[PDB]
This record gives sequence, C-alpha cells and structure tokens, in this order.
Amino acid sequence: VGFALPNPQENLPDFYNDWMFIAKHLPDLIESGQLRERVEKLNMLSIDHLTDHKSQRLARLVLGCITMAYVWGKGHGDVRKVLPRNIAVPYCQLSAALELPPILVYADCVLANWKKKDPNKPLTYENMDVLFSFRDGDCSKGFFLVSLLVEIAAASAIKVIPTVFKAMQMQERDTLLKALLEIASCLEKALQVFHQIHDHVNPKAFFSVLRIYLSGWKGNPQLSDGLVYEGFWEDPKEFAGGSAGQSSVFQCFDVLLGIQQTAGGGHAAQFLQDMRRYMPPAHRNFLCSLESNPSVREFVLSKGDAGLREAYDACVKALVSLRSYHLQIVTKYILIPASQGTDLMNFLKTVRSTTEKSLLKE
Ligand code: HEM
Ligand SMILES: Clc1cccc(-c2c[nH]cn2)c1
Ligand SMILES: Clc1cccc(-c2c[nH]cn2)c1
Ligand SMILES: Clc1cccc(-c2c[nH]cn2)c1
Ligand SMILES: Clc1cccc(-c2c[nH]cn2)c1
Repeated sequence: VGFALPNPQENLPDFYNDWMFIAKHLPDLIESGQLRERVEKLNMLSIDHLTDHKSQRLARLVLGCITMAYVWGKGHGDVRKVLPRNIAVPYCQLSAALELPPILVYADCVLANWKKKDPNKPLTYENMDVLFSFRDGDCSKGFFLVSLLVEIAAASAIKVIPTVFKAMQMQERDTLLKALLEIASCLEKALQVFHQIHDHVNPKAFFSVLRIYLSGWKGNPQLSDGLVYEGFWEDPKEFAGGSAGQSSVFQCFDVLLGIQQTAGGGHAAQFLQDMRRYMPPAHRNFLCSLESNPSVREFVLSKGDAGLREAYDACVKALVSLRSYHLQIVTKYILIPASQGTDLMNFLKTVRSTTEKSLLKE
C-alpha cells in the first residue's frame, strides 16, 4: 500500500463510543441538524486510552470528520467558528502527538479511511470501503478510494526509489535505467487507475456536497481568522483544507526527478511546501531525505546516455500526462459545476508547466 496506513483500524476502544457514534452517523446527524448538538454535549474524553498508532490515526480521522461536519454543518454558510473544548482539546492533543495540524488531512480521509470487504482478496475498488462519509450521496467512497487506489498504484514506484539512488552511487547504468522505466510504468498505471474518478464520483455531488467538507479555514472568507480550538489555543488558527498536495507519494516524484515544484517564492511552490506540513512526519521526512540526495536529473544529464535520458523523460512525461488528465478532471468536477476558480487552474497549469519544462527532449 506504500504510504497508505496498512489495514487501518475500524473500531476505537469502547471508551470512545460517543465519538465513534457521531462519526458513523454524520449523514443523518448533519441532515437532521443534530450534529452540532451531539458534539456540544460530548464529554471530554482523554486520548490516553488510544494505545497504538492505528488507534490514534482512526481517532484523528474520527475527530477530523466530526470537526469538518461541525464547522460546516450543511455547508450552506451557517458555519461554526469555535470548535467546542471537549472535542478541540483531545483533537489538538492527538494531532500534536501525530504531528498533524488539527484539521482533516489527506492522510486521514484517504490513507486511514478504508477497509477491505474480504480481507482475503486484493485491494480493488470492488473489495473496499471507506470508514466514514459526510453526507448521503457525497461520493466520498469514490473520491477517497480512487485517490487511494491511484496512490497505491504510484506507491509501487517507491519500492524502486532506493534502487535509483544506489544505482547512481554504485554507478550501475542498467540498474538505474530499468529503475526509471519501472517508475514510469507505475506512473502510467496510476494514470489508468485515475480514470476511475469518472466511474465513482459524480461531478454535481463532489462540487456541491463533498468539496464543502474538505474545505479548510486558511484564507477562507467564511472563517476569516481561522477556527478557535476552544480551551487549547486562545486565538483562532488557520489551517488548509485537505488536498492531494498533502500526499508525499504525489509530491515525491517531482523531488526524485529534480523537478523543483517547491523552489522559489511563487504561490504554487509555497502551497506545495505548505502541504508538507499536513503529511505524517515519516512521510515528510521521506521527502526531505529525497531532497538531500544527489540529483537524479543531474546524473542523467551528465552521462551523455540517450537511453538514460529516455528513461528519465518517460517519468517526466507520465507526470505530465497525469497532470493534464487531472486538469481535465478539475474542469469537469469544479469549473463546469461552478458555472451551474481561475487561481486554481493557474496553480495546476503552473505545476504541469514546471513538470514539462523538466523534459530533456522536447
Ligand atoms: C473530483 C476529482 C478531483 C478534483 C476536483 C481535484 C481537484 C484538485 C484541486 C482543486 C487541486 C488544487 C490544490 C487543492 O486545492 O487541493 C488539485 C491538486 C492536486 N490534485 Fe486533485 N482533484 C481530483 C482528483 C485527484 C486525484 C484522484 C488525485 C490523485 C492522483 C489528485 C492529485 C492532485 C495533486 C497531486 C495535486 C497537487 C498539484 C499537482 O501535483 O499537480 N487529484 N486537485
Ligand atoms: Cl496540534 C498541531 C500539530 C501540528 C502542527 C500544529 C501547528 C503548526 N502551527 C501551528 N500549529 C499544531
Ligand atoms: Cl503546537 C504544535 C504541536 C505539535 C507540532 C507543532 C508544530 C510543528 N511545526 C510547527 N509546530 C506545533
Ligand atoms: Cl482531502 C483529499 C482526499 C482525496 C483527494 C484530494 C484531492 C485531490 N485533489 C486535490 N485534493 C483531497
Ligand atoms: Cl500518480 C501521481 C503522481 C504524482 C503526481 C500526480 C498528480 C496527479 N495530478 C496532479 N499530480 C499523480
């Protein structure tokens, strides 16, 4: 599963039944309007009964989903600017322990938010489920699981990243070449999986229901100063909503290939750098370690080796195809439904253009 939390935990200790009940019933609790009441009446539950990483991750997912639902409600503008103490304090304490900002992140609602139906059959969409959804019909299963499946497909390449760096230091030309071609292959497979967005996510539902609950409170006019995590911090805090930008897997190929997505002070680089603060510390460390290694790009550029250049450009091109396909996705799932905005398209186009500018041959 690469950087997905392998076999996520589904159930918390019974001590947390009141949390788990709210998170399991978000669609009708939000629908009826009883969600904010059930949060406001929660006892303050200590996080000390969360005894292992898996349970903490489940608990962070549970509380993150509750928090998104509490802040946004039905998503029609009646927001809550203060997260009640009895959830904000354990959420922030747990988030501090996991080193993640106390907002729902990609690693919660994708990497930790899934199960196999049949434990004894492969990781296919058909054999999988999400643990939590926000609203009936929000297509959170399709959106989260397809993101997960694209991540798993790409994560197969992570197995090969050590090969790349050791082939470079041991000067193993053929090993470096087959490694780069295998990475390109995984990125190409990831693109095919990517097409399953159309199979399982309806554009209307995503844009008008799901997107609401992934929104954050950074630069957000509805929560202009952030969210007050009551009884934990006195002043409100701004945190970005969930993004696949927060997947180290989806940032690591740019780092690997010396595509400097995070270089400079432009907004695209700043965003992608910022999104690393929402990755699990191990994931963020993986990226930093790649950034410290010798440049694969420079290696390939210095060898006067057309096969090596070809293998490198196959990786770069597969990244370009993913981002071009993704731009089509964004057109269909955001731009079109929004006309029923351009800062967004310019971000993705900037990132794609940085990608294609790294091609060795035009
Ligand atoms: C309904 C389907 C999708 C929509 C509407 C969508 C939308 C967006 C948006 C609005 C952004 C800008 C940054 C942000 O706001 O988070 C973005 C960036 C990004 N998305 Fe998606 N996305 C979708 C599916 C996916 C999937 C399945 C993946 C995983 C392969 C993905 C990977 C990324 C990545 C890695 C970025 C960062 C920019 C980049 O690396 O090119 N997106 N997407
Ligand atoms: Cl609890 C927690 C976990 C991770 C990051 C932060 C944070 C960063 N900046 C302000 N708060 C807070
Ligand atoms: Cl308050 C708090 C708790 C845990 C981690 C951090 C953090 C990470 N980076 C900057 N601050 C902050
Ligand atoms: Cl939180 C979350 C979960 C799955 C995918 C995304 C995403 C895709 N593109 C931008 N964000 C965000
Ligand atoms: Cl599988 C994969 C690996 C790296 C980046 C992307 C991607 C998709 N859309 C924007 N970036 C997808």
